[PDB]
Amino acid sequence: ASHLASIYGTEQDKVNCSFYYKIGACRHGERCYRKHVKPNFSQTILCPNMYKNPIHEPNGKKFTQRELAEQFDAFYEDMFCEFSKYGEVEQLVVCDNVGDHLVGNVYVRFKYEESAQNAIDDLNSRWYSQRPVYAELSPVTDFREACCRQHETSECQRGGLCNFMHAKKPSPQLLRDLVLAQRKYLALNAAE
Amino acid sequence: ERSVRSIEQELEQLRDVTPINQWKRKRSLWDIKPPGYELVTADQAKMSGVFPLPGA
RNA sequence: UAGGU
Ligand SMILES: [Zn+2]
Ligand SMILES: [Zn+2]
Repeated sequence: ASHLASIYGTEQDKVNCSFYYKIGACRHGERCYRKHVKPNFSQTILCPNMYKNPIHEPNGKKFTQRELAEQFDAFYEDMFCEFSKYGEVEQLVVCDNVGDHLVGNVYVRFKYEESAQNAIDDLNSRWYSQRPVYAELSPVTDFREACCRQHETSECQRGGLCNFMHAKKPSPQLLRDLVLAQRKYLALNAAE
Repeated sequence: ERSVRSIEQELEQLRDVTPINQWKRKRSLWDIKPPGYELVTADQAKMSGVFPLPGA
């Protein structure tokens, strides 16, 4: 009795795609009959199919577990550093799915909405790993409502074809060194 | 003003961390184009259809 | 047109 109930962006909302409202990518894409509302102002950007996991290649079944961890850290390091030139980065998530709408997707949430707009304006003209970069604003705000719950604990029984984000987390050493490195870069540009 | 004080309060705690704009990336794959595409821009490559997304 | 309010 304190507030009116609603079903916006929910799985019970049958005119808006709930999966695009929370995850930022739907399995049907442009052919979905439910609404995909693309924001004009957003803090989160999307780079679809940017992380090519070597495990899903014809010859990438030769690396050990330690070599795989350093390779993924080399990718996350290369991602976080480049996105930091467009402003402050609050969170960076990399999806390890195989579905055509979420495989290797890279989500970046900036602190300011103008920082996100300047990022997609420049990324759409750049390259990465011999491939053109696709960039767009994504309606994702809270990653907890988009991550797979049964994947954080143990593994999801749906495997790589899960429609929720199977985020591949990096090493804690790299994540800590990146947040501290960004704070110094922001402090050194504030002293003027 | 306390802003300049708080700024030079955190820089000293970060005396032995490299700022992110300096970090030397050994093999960064940014701006690396496929062979022959040195004159092709990224926008022309997407419209050409040779680089489609997995959804299409 | 789903498993996630
Ligand atoms: Zn949809
Ligand atoms: Zn899952």
